[PDB]
Amino acid sequence: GSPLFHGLAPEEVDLALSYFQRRLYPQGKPIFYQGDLGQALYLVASGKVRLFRTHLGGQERTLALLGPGELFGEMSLLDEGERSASAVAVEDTELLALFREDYLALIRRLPLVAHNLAALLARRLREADLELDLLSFEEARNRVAYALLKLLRQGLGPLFQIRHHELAALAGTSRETVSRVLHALAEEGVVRLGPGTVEVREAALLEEIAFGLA
Amino acid sequence: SPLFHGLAPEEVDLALSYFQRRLYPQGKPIFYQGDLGQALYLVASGKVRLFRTHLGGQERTLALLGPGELFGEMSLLDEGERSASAVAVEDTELLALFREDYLALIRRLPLVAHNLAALLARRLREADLELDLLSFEEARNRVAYALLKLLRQGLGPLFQIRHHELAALAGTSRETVSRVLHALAEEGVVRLGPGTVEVREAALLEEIAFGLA
Ligand SMILES: Nc1ncnc2c1ncn2[C@@H]1O[C@@H]2COP(=O)(O)O[C@H]2[C@H]1O
Ligand SMILES: Nc1ncnc2c1ncn2[C@@H]1O[C@@H]2COP(=O)(O)O[C@H]2[C@H]1O
Ligand SMILES: [Mg+2]
Repeated sequence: GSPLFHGLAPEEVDLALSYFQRRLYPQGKPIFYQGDLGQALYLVASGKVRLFRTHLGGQERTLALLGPGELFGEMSLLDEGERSASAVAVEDTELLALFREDYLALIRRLPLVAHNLAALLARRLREADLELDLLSFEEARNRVAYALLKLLRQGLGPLFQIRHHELAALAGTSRETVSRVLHALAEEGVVRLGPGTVEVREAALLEEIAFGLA
Repeated sequence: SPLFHGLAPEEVDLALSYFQRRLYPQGKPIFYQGDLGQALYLVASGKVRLFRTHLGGQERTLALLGPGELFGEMSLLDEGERSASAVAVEDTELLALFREDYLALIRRLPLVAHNLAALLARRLREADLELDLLSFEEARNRVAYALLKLLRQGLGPLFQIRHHELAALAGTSRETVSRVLHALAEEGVVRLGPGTVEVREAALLEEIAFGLA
């Protein structure tokens, strides 16, 4: 069941599908490219589609693998801007295409289709905010160790009155990952934790961990 | 207001009747990040600052919005949290559209829902452009970190090293490394030659390696 059709009665789904046109793309055929003039969105009826952007001397960053029921190409449909990504068939693929003029007449009968596009884009923007904030545990570990190292280097230590959040601000990670890292560092016997305190036990081992050789 | 793009003048009037006026004197919070929002807003008068909390308790400012501009559409659409905080920076008048009234409105003026999808489409374009940049930014930290490790393993400050060697060390591609190295060189952090990378500014390099500079 396509999210584009969420909320619609069975008859209304049938109604909506009647505005679409069938388009076929064999394995490995480009559907469209980033920067192309676009006048339609696509539902995947069968097969598999890959979306990707190109940058950095022609390198590709994959954004999505889409199977049956999934939607793409709605941005050029909506704003008449160029395609924001390339789309290639990775299997023999059947696409149901909805052109801009047919879309305009459809939402006049079923506004919930326009709203469903809005919601999908909202879902995607949320996934994008997450990708901004994301970092591997391993690198988080180095960065948190380095932050602790920085406190060691003020010449007092090795016991610190410090909240996980102040350490997170120091390291540039979230409070949650700082706690995750500190619990792993305590399990390794590198630090000892208490109510509002972090005590470094193994400073040399910590310094090793900060610089990623441990 | 672009939310009403394409509407006849009497349709704009009809659309505006679904909104509700809310007043916010200067410095008053309109909503916080994490709130379960039930409405989107238009600025009728005044000025709103949108800002997001980015790890540690700090706030990146997203925009300053004046008359005619729209915000708070996310929670309206998906019923999830506000992804930013909004505060009045002047005495402000807002037109608010609650979810049940939004649903009734687009049933009557479908172009409004279209105009909203179109706007989110513009923001997603901007976001992809930013995410292209994130790949490179993360690469720049990881490349710095790789060189930093060579420096701390005793080597340097001049390294005999090929780009592909660095790429293996940093978990990136050769092309990206070449680009990262060119930027660090313009930043004065390293100096390059045939098969060589020289660290000029070890402390700066260290900061870059941990995502601090
Ligand atoms: N960040 C993203 N995540 C998932 N899909 C996207 C993203 N950005 C663009 N797309 C899709 O890729 C399509 C490429 O062409 P369009 O811009 O017409 O519409 C685009 C969206 O359907
Ligand atoms: N990156 C961004 N750029 C511009 N505006 C944004 C950005 N992120 C969030 N917003 C706006 O800030 C609002 C805060 O509440 P919502 O998430 O409901 O809807 C959000 C958008 O209107
Ligand atoms: Mg009402």
